[PDB]
Amino acid sequence: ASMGKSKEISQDLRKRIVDLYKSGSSLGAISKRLAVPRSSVQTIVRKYKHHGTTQHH
Repeated sequence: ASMGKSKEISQDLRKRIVDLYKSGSSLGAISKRLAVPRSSVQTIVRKYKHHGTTQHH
């Protein structure tokens, strides 16, 4: 498993934020650690929130 693994430096951070967002604290985790989500976190979370609510296939 060498061809994949952590593609994009920020991907691991994105995964950690989204995991916390879906399981518990959504904005508390972002506000405390990241402080300002910006468009970067907001666009990713908007799509993920939809998938977390009801993912359509």
